[PDB]
Amino acid sequence: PLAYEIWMCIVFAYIGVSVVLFLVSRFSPYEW
Amino acid sequence: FCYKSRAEAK
Amino acid sequence: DRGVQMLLTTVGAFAAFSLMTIAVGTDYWLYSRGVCKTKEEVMTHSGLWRTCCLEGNFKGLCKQIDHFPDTAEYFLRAVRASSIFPILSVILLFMGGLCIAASEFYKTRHNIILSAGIFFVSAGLSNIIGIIVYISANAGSYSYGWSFYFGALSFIIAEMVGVLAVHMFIDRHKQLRA
Ligand SMILES: CCCCCCCCCCCCCCCC(=O)O
Ligand SMILES: CCCCCCCCCCCCCCCC(=O)O
Repeated sequence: PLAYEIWMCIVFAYIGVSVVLFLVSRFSPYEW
Repeated sequence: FCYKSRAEAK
Repeated sequence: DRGVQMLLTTVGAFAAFSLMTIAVGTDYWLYSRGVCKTKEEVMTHSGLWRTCCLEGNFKGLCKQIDHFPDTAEYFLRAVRASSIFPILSVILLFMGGLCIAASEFYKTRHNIILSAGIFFVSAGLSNIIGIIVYISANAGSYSYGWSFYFGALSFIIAEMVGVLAVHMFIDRHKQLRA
């Protein structure tokens, strides 16, 4: 149903979203 | 984070 | 261990920077079918900047890809022409490496490690927008070559090194408050 490049970029997007959510959620010392 | 940082000056 | 963490972070940065620079300079992004040198269609190599003729009478002969052979389409054509997204990824990776370097000397600042993390993560996002733009503009058989996959591996490594940097900064500030 979806092309190969869509699947590839879904994996990339998954990695990116996970990393950014980790950063924005647990970098500020003012919440530790 | 920058805002809360500058506040820590208090 | 701090030591192993720092070494792994540093090695990671160099690998990512080198891979993305190789990819953005080499020409094996899309193995397709086209013309080696315009004033007979054969396999072509292609890259971000120039296309090359493999398997052709004029093997090895390469010509600058003709970006710009509907402002919306003009914008995509411009972004793909001046590959700002891929090149910006290289720049951000370089800046991040400088920060990780300046962690060793001029230490105790604790905010340069966070800066390295932000740069590495941002480099990954720029890389991915670059891939999407490239894949979309190359739609106007085929196969992706090893320079494309070098670009992808740069993205993954950059994200991993970004996690390491943020984690190291967290550990620093935790030790300070311990
Ligand atoms: C995170 C969601 C899970 C999705 C992971 C699916 C990975 C699929 C990778 C591409 C394989 C399918 C595309 C065809 C490739 C081909 O033609 O050889
Ligand atoms: C949740 C993460 C899942 C990750 C899944 C990745 C599995 C790899 C599959 C490889 C298929 C690649 C297809 C090659 C396409 C081509 O010929 O260019």
